[PDB]
Amino acid sequence: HHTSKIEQPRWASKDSAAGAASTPDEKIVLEFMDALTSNDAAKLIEYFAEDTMYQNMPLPPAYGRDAVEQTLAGFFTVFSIDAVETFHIGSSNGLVYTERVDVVRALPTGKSYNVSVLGVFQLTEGKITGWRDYFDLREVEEAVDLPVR
Amino acid sequence: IEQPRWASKDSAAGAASTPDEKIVLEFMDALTSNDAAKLIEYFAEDTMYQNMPLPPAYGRDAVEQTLAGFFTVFSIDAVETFHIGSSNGLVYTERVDVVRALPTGKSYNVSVLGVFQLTEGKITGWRDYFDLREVEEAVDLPVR
Ligand SMILES: O[C@H]1CCCC[C@@H]1O
Repeated sequence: HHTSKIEQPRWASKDSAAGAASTPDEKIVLEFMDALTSNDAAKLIEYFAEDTMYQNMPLPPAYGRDAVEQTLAGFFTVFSIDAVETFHIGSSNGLVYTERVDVVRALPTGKSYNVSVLGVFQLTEGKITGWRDYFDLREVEEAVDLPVR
Repeated sequence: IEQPRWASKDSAAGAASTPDEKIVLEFMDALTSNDAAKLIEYFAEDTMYQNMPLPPAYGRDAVEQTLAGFFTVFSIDAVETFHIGSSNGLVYTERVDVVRALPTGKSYNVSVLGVFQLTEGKITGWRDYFDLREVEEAVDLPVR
């Protein structure tokens, strides 16, 4: 499958280091973003602590590493993440933030959508203890013609 | 507004530690004014605003218009910021905003993650990410 390059939005920061990972935890998060296109829940779960959580905010949360892996495995049964572009990354107080676009493709329909997402990651000892992504679900569902909620 | 299960127990996570973060938290406090003319004073001439499920506004005049339009329909009754952080001139806030639709009188606690770009203590960009359909269904108002 061919995926077109994600363009830079108008509001992308004039600060050239805004998209640069400047700490070990930020670097882990950008590596994790790169790994998303693997569509491989077993690969991704290795980034997570045992005590952890994951939530796409328009949907119910998953608590615990097993449940997070199961949620991811379920997601990748239906969707492919074809590309991730992280415009901005920052962090304070043990939380890392990423402003991104993820290209999501619904396997049942063949249709894709570039999702605008702002995500937050909590890390302890270099492991993810929480990951929440904020975006509008209805836009995605309408674009890929697949109800998710 | 309840503390989410995933919210940091360390109160420092929600406290401003930089001048830009302090400004953003002052701005969050000011939102309950529901007053676009007051709020626009926080913005640079070169700026933008977008609730991500809706169209963006570019330039200070357009941002003021969009804010004014918003406050004709909604009141912001409270803003609670659980987490705040920043790097490279961008501030991030994980919050719950309590919004009330004036036409229906119904309220909803919206989970929002927002980003603010600042230059010289003024806002050059503000984007809030959340699910709009949830708000619409809770306050009985077809916003989009
Ligand atoms: O940001 C999320 C939005 C929903 C599908 C996966 C994407 O990465």
